[PDB]
Amino acid sequence: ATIAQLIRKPRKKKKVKSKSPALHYNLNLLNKKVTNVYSPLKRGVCTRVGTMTPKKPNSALRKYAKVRLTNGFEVLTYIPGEGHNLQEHSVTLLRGGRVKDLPGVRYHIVRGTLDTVGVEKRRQQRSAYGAKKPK
Amino acid sequence: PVVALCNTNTNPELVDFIIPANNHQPQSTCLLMNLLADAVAEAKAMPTMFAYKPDEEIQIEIPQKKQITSQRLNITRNPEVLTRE
Amino acid sequence: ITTTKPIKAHFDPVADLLTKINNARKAKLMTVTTIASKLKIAILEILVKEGYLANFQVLENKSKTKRIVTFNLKYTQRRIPSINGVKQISKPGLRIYRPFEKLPLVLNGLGIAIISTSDGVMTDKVARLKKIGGEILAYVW
RNA sequence: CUGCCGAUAAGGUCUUCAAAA
RNA sequence: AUUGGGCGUAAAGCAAGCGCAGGCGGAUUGAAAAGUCUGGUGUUAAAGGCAGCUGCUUAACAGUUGUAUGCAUUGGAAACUAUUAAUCUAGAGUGUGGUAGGGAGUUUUGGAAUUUCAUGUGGAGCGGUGAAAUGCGUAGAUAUAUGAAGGAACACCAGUGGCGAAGGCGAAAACUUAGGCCAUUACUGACGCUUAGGCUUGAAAGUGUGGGGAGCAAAUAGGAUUAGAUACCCUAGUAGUCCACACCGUAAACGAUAGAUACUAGCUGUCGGGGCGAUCCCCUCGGUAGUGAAGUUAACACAUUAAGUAUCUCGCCUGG
Ligand SMILES: [Mg+2]
Ligand SMILES: [Mg+2]
Ligand SMILES: [Mg+2]
Ligand SMILES: [Mg+2]
Ligand SMILES: [Mg+2]
Ligand SMILES: [Mg+2]
Ligand SMILES: [Mg+2]
Ligand SMILES: [Mg+2]
Ligand SMILES: [Mg+2]
Ligand SMILES: [Mg+2]
Ligand SMILES: [Mg+2]
Ligand SMILES: [Mg+2]
Ligand SMILES: [Mg+2]
Ligand SMILES: [Mg+2]
Ligand SMILES: [Mg+2]
Ligand SMILES: [Mg+2]
Ligand SMILES: [Mg+2]
Ligand SMILES: [Mg+2]
Repeated sequence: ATIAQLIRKPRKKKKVKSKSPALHYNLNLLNKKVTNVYSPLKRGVCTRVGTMTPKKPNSALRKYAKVRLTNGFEVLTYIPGEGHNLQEHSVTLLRGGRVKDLPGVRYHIVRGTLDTVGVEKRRQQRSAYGAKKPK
Repeated sequence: PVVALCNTNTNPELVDFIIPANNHQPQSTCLLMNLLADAVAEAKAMPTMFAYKPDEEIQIEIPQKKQITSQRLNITRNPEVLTRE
Repeated sequence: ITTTKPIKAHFDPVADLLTKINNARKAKLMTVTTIASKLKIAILEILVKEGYLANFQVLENKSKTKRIVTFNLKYTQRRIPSINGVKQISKPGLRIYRPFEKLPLVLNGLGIAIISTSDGVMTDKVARLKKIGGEILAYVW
């Protein structure tokens, strides 16, 4: 614009927002305050399992889940794989992501880590789904 | 190379050997056109017509169909491009 | 020398001359006139030394109260100028002051940079020779 | 020379390639 | 996007103006030296940074020497900016002399036309529509002739036009009043541009109080059309449209283009002042239009009244 104009009102940069906000909130519990500390992946507990329908092009039945994390945020996390052991009440170790078919889902469950079982009958790209090397 | 007899309404950039002259008079044009033809005929070794010549042999007539009128008129044949709505 | 038209000039003295030169070059005009000031007079003197303009004459009125400088551009036989592009650095408002270590080189020395350090306007090469810098008026190439 | 005159389920092909003759 | 972006049609020029503080700013002379440049000294801890070398089997790594950046003080330079002391008129104003306007407000005045009423003539429809029907009419309608009352708006002139910053301004007159164009051998002598905040004005609709109400018509009633019609058509019809005083402050308030300054081909119109003197036409200085090259643009297009070459200032934009 103008040197004088920018001297008065400087250039304010646009902000940046995260893609997995619920994974960066830590509740201390002794004081009950929420601070913003980034963490790659977080543990939660599921509340309601079921299926959802993709947006438009895709047509299928995708298994969702309403998991409450160690914090106090309830996030719908897709169970990435074919077959699950979730029983409405269970513990899961969510990670980052964003399934494009289901609107609102922005997290994935790390498979074969804690209570959730691995994905057997898989020999390709196993390191990601969590299956013991056939050997 | 292109030579031309510009007549005040020409872009001088396009022409190379500009020859300031008329273009509307059936006498000036013929005199100049024969002059370029006269150069060609002398180079080709045939006798000249108007160039390097005295008064009596340059004389030319004004075609049919006081002084000659080199006025540009007929402006009424330029109305506004059909528009309006 | 006599005139017929009123002579006006802009309030900002470097770009006024710069606009005159650039418009004349683009429009193929040769002789232009403007009001005369000592900063403007000095920059024109170094320009003719660098060979960008042909002549530069400063004139005064019959009363000694006004002076106007009327300069002409140096066109070649085929009518293409010697100036290619002009750009002003120390514009009004934001004045540019650069030390000697940061003295610019315009087009690897092809163009000339006008710098008025302490002894009036001065070319970039001679400014480098004296190892002294200062106000930078305009880029001419 | 001016009546009236409304609607039409979802997702979809088709350009493989100029290296060259 | 300081380096390094944009605001006509893609996001973005406030509706316009009067404008303090701020930013910028004509020419010349003198001084000082706050910015600006440069020399000397001090310091900017060590590790890290970059270059070289050594040592670990070479490397990673460790050590080693070199390597800036800024601040303060002191000594000089005087081109530009800033400060101060003064001079000049070309910027901008003032006066005299020419001069064009629907520029505004206040107070009066005028004629057609519609409606209603009064008085005659007259005798069956009028009205309305795509076609009709509500409706009006033997209580004499429509029509025709005269008169009276009242309100609203000002045909023709009227424009390939004028004025105002914008909204806007068009029957006639009086009073008050604003700005503008041209020529200046006159005068002041930079007093100028922009403007955050502030103030003023600001189409129509709407509000409050009191008047006014001819015509028209949101809301409403009825008749049509329609599958339905709370709409398009028709007949009625209140608020409102009008005036005075108080508010509201929004419009596609558009040239979708902020203001100021200097420069850049030309041609055709038209308006005003000035020069000549029948007009007509020629020249000069300005306002308002069309065409048009360099130039700009993504293209459409702009093009001396810029969206072109540049500077100053303000406002605004950052995917849906
Ligand atoms: Mg029908
Ligand atoms: Mg951009
Ligand atoms: Mg827009
Ligand atoms: Mg505007
Ligand atoms: Mg706007
Ligand atoms: Mg003003
Ligand atoms: Mg001020
Ligand atoms: Mg100056
Ligand atoms: Mg250190
Ligand atoms: Mg080390
Ligand atoms: Mg009457
Ligand atoms: Mg109103
Ligand atoms: Mg009804
Ligand atoms: Mg009616
Ligand atoms: Mg009302
Ligand atoms: Mg608005
Ligand atoms: Mg055009
Ligand atoms: Mg958003």
